Amino acid sequence: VQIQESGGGIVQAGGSLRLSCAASGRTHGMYAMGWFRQAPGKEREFVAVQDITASNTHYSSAVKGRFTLSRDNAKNTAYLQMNNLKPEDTAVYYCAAGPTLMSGSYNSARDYDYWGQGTQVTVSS
Amino acid sequence: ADGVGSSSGNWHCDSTWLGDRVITTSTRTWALPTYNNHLYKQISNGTSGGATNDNTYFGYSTPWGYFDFNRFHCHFSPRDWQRLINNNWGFRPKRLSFKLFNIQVKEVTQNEGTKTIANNLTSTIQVFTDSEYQLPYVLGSAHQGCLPPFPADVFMIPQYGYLTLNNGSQAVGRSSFYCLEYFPSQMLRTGNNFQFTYTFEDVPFHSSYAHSQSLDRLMNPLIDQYLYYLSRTQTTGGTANTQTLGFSQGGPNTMANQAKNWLPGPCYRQQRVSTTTGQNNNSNFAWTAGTKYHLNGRNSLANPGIAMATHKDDEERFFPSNGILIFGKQNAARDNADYSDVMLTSEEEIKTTNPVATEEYGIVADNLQQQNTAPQIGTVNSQGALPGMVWQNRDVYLQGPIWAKIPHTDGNFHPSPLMGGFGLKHPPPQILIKNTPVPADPPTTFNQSKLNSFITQYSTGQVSVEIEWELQKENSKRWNPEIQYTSNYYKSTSVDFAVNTEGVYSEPRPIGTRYLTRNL
Amino acid sequence: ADGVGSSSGNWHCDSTWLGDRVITTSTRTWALPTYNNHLYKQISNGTSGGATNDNTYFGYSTPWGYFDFNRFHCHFSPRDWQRLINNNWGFRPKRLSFKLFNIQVKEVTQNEGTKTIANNLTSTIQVFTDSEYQLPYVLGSAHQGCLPPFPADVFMIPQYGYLTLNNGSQAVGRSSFYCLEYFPSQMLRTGNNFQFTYTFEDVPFHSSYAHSQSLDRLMNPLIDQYLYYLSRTQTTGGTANTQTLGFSQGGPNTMANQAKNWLPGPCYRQQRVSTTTGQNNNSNFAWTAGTKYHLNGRNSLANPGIAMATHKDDEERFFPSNGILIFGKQNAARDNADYSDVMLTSEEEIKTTNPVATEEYGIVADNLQQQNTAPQIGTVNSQGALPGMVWQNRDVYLQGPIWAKIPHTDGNFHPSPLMGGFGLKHPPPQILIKNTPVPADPPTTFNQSKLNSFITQYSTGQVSVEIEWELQKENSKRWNPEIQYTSNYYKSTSVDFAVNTEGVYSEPRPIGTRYLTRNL
Amino acid sequence: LSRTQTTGGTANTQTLGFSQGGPNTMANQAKNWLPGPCYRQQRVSTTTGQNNNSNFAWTAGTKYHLNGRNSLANPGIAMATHKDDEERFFPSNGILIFGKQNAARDNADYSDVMLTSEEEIKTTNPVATEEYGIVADNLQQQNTAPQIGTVNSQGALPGMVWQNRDVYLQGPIWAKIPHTDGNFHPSPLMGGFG
Amino acid sequence: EYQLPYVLGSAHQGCLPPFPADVFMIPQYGYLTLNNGSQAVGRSSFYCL
Amino acid sequence: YNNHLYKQISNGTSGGATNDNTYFGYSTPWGYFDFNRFHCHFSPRDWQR
Amino acid sequence: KENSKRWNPEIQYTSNYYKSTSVDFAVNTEGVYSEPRPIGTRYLTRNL
Amino acid sequence: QIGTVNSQGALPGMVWQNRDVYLQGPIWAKIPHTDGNFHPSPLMGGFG
Repeated sequence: VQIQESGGGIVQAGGSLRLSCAASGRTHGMYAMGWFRQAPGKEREFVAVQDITASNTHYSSAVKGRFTLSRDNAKNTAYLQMNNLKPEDTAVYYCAAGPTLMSGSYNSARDYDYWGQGTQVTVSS
Repeated sequence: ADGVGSSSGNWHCDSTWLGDRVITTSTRTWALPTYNNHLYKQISNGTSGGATNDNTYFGYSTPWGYFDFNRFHCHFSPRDWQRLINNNWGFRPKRLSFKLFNIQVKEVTQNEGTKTIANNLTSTIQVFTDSEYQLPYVLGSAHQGCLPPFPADVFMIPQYGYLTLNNGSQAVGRSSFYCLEYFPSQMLRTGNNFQFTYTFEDVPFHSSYAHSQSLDRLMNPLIDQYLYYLSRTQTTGGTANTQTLGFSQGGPNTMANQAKNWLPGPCYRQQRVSTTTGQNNNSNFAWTAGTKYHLNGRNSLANPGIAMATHKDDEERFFPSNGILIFGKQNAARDNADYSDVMLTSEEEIKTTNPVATEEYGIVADNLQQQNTAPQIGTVNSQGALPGMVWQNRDVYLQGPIWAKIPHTDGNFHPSPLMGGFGLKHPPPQILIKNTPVPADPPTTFNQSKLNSFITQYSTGQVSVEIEWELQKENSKRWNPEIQYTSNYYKSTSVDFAVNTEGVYSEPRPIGTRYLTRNL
Repeated sequence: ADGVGSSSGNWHCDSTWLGDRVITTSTRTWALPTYNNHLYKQISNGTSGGATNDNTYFGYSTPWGYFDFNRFHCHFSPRDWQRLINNNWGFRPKRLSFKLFNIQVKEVTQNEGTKTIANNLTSTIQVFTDSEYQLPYVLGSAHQGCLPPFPADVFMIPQYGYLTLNNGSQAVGRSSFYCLEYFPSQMLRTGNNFQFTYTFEDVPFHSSYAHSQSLDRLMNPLIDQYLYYLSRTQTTGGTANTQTLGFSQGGPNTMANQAKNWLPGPCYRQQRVSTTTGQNNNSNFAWTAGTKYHLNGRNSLANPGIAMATHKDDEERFFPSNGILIFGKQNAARDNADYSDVMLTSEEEIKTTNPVATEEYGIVADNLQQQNTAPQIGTVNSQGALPGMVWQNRDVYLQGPIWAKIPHTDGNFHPSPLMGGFGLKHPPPQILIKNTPVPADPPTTFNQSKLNSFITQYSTGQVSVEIEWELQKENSKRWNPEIQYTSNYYKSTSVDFAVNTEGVYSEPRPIGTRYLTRNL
Repeated sequence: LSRTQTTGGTANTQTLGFSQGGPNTMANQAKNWLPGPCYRQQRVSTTTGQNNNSNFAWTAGTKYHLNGRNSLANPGIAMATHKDDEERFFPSNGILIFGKQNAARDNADYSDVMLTSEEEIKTTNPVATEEYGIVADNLQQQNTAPQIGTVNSQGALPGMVWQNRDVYLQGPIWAKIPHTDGNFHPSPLMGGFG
Repeated sequence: EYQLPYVLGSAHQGCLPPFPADVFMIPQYGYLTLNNGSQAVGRSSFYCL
Repeated sequence: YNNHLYKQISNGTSGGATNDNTYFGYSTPWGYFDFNRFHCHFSPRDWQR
Repeated sequence: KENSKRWNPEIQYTSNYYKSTSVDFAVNTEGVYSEPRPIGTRYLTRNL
Repeated sequence: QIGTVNSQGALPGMVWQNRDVYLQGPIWAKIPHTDGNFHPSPLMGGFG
């Protein structure tokens, strides 16, 4: 059940970057798909997450008002669009997946089974 | 009636001593969390990951949880345990009651970084007992998660799981899967309560006493026997020393030679370890020298094994490698804890009837002697039941287990659980509890996939358990005073079996039952 | 009483096997959303959009939803289905009970980007049954949205809708509109519950068995018949070979020629497809070669059609094009799923009494032969009922449907539903459920337009269904052992009919009812 | 007891260390019960090239000795026929063997007979061709390293549980319990009701 | 109880004779079950009378 | 019949029968009574009445 | 009687589906009855 | 390879006789009071 990163790159401050992710198989899995990031020498931070029906969605406080998370069940993929980028958003972003979405625990890494390789996003001013 | 604003039960912690009976009752406060995000999951372990063949398994973890009161300190305060062990030759359980009441369901929502908690008045929990013994019975393995010894502590309820047959990490056709939602269950809102009663089947009294005689000393020291034994095969004389037969009666100065009616109990020999470490061999032998049994290609330690005496006289620094129960001291590490962090039990009392775990059972003959060949002997390191054996069971401890379920089989031999306590064919039933799932808002166009989007919840409440115990009174005519369990007289920084400056309750030592004595 | 803090029902999932009866009971947790923003809507499809004439419709979607338990895995665990099919010649439904309880209404408000959920204690749901069969009956079309096979899963309730007469995308004067608020309905707050009972009408037992004889083999193999058949129209000799008549008795070596009492059942011929794809014609023929019926200018596939044997002996790689039931494997795609993602049923057992779906029924005479003209024959590709026919119905599956409603008409012939199961003139009634609309704050000056500004809500609860089934016991004198449904012995990564490592329940294969045998 | 020696750079001296039993060490956990008794049988393969080349059926057989006579313990006490994926092996005199129709009385070939398997009781019962377990031979000390020994026959220990041999449609139903002062678990060894 | 294959009704020889003075032989009972070619299949039934 | 034996009987293409005539079954030592023709019960004059 | 709550299906003793020259547990062409294999009793399962 | 069994405890299926009693010998013994015993017949002979 491989998650795969795409759309990495380097961008000047204010640009619109788009990260993407795909899976293979177990559409009865991949119920929840989301994003984390780990900046240089820092703790992994939850970025966004959305469920299958698009009923329930959550954004990180720093992330909110700048990123939007969207999902296509047909392709079994999920996208992360990113607007008004600041250089403290340089990190390594990981696509992450799990069978369940909870209201208290969704922002914890303990709740995701699958992790991509990661991508490097650089933001310069 | 029962409603949001009335309580559905009261706090009962008490002990009542009446004649030949004592009744204990305990109440605790519990917290129950949602496990596995409401899911059942296949779990397994196999060699591929790098585990050895001896540790492989296949099974399932469940969303449910269970109540466990299978340790004696659940029911007895340290002072009550002192009343029991100093005054009584035996005790056994009779009946129990169980109550579950004052239930509160709470919901927790996560927004940005802040977390908030509120009541949810319409949510339920589900509870059932498995009275027909239709589920894998995981009580009786000495797991963590029983009610706490100290009544003011609040404890977490453990998650239920079970194992079935495996081959490596794979399952087989005989492997069973169980859904716990497939039983009838009672649903409770915040005003409801739950209760049931149970009666223990007839079981022998635990023997709380040591013998004041030993099995090889039962004779009258003043009198000779009328029987004879072979005392001499060779003439004792000046020079020749030829063959002869000679015979003697057993008497006060030869007790080792006398005829006797009984034999010591069975033996399965353990390797010996010293608590003075410079006396041990320098090597890591705990597994490779361990005492093991072998089942379907797997090796498993016989831990603690059959009841044997821990050491002989003046040997207290030695213990059998896997042959004793070992408890932890408060704040002891989970792995690689030092000797000063643990507490070692001693079965030293049963040394009268039972062989010592680290020696041979005895000697037998190897060959047929004759004029041409001298006689040869051999050492018996494991001995099964012989007609005429008598033995004692392992002792029970205030920290230790109470009962185990006797496996359902064609045959068994002396079904007393090897970790100690009462073997039962119909033990107290296991009690399962779960938070009922509450969906987060569904989509407004129909979708067939199962909803897996939930509101996070947990619950809390009180639980009461009441056990009636039957006592067997001590009848002795012994003239001199007994050994008793007692607290120390001298001054100390803290009180044993109390809280410290930080609020943490601890148990300083293990306490067995055997103080009073009885003739063999 | 019933209040905010008490539960209005308990969890019942059980099966009880008593004599000639078995009783199943199931409980699930459901979530109900508001559909269409509380509105009724006209829906249609017509050629203008680019649909073909065969797919046009006109109808309405409603704000309501409905409960559906019309699949067998709603009521039977896989082990229970094994008990049924291995031991019994037949079964039928008798009566049912339905309960709806522990209801929670929740409100969700949207502010900026954050979403929050709270209880609403005074909101209601509405529920009614259509006991007089006054609504279009949409059960019995094999739609998604039944109770889940696995008891721990939480399911969404499907939206109710119906079709009426159309011409293209337009309606006609006979078209009917229905308002579901125009029936009496029960309103429930969080303390209320709902229940009703229903009795099934007399229906024949489903036949769960295969025949151990075939219709053309019913004779005694040792004896001749006393009747005669025309065996020869021409002399067999040296040269001439002139006309003659000759006659023979039927006997052990000519069974094809013997006189018989009965005929095979009806036939409507299907095109044959191989699961080895290199053997199929290279072209896309699924629709253009499909087996169809024609009604009011529309073409519709006869899917699955009348019961016919899927293949003859040693032909298992072939199946009728639209002639079988096909289930999905877990996570199978909705469109263009591969052969490895689906599960094909086989009606192979009824091959004894029923023609094979891909061959002709037989041969008849075209012409009148005479000295001048040789005889001609013709092939019968569809055959309606003849006096003397016997046949079997299609089998039922654990994944498949239970009943259908017999349409109300002047006449019908053998009203057994073609997808399988029990035809009923008065089926179990359909159960409608809706969230009651709650207005957002109105304006403070009067306005006559209907309020369409609402607070978003959804509800959840538990539902129980209990069916009693009657059994027909197997009486056989067969000496040798039967075929039985069994699990595989060999080891595997997962257990069939269990959850996986991720928590997902799946059903590995379809399971029919026909294992035991019976004389024809 | 999980450790008798320090794990470190160089020295590696004596120590004592302790661990709790848990999910990853099940072999080490404390348990309440023991497997049933054992009387060890010699192992034979149905693939004959894997057997030793010699005639060992009697000389390697599992026997008991009564009043100067030797008698095979046939089938003996109930034990599992083989462990997992071992189905080609069987105990020498440890199973019931029926004949196929028209099988010879003497020296019948393997294809003429039918071998039973007690493989189900492998959960509670030791496998007939392996040891019961390991015990200690000696007393270790700084001077002498520890020694172990193999248990090839084990009588009843307190805490054992076991299953009886299975019954077959071709097999016997009952036996008469001999009239004696004492017996232990009088279930007939060929199977059925005592 | 109709537990055997029913071979009456195939119009076989061996009924009682039309003429009352004749003495007749009783016919032998037999039956057929499912076949594939000359082989049997798992569903085939054997009966001991 | 059959010298008191039950016997498997069959017919297949191998012998040269066509597929239409194949069968599998058993012959038994037993026999059976059959009165399933009308002339068992009726004389010709009775049939005329 | 068997009381089990096991969810998944059991192992059962069953006859073979595939075609064969003779029927198991029947007579042959010569009239001889035979038993093809031994059959034990242990198919259903139970918790230990 | 084989090995010799010089001591054997109880196996399922064993039967045995007790030691005989004599006119000069003992009659009864007291069974020691213990948690468990196996076949408590006194080894010098007589009634436990």
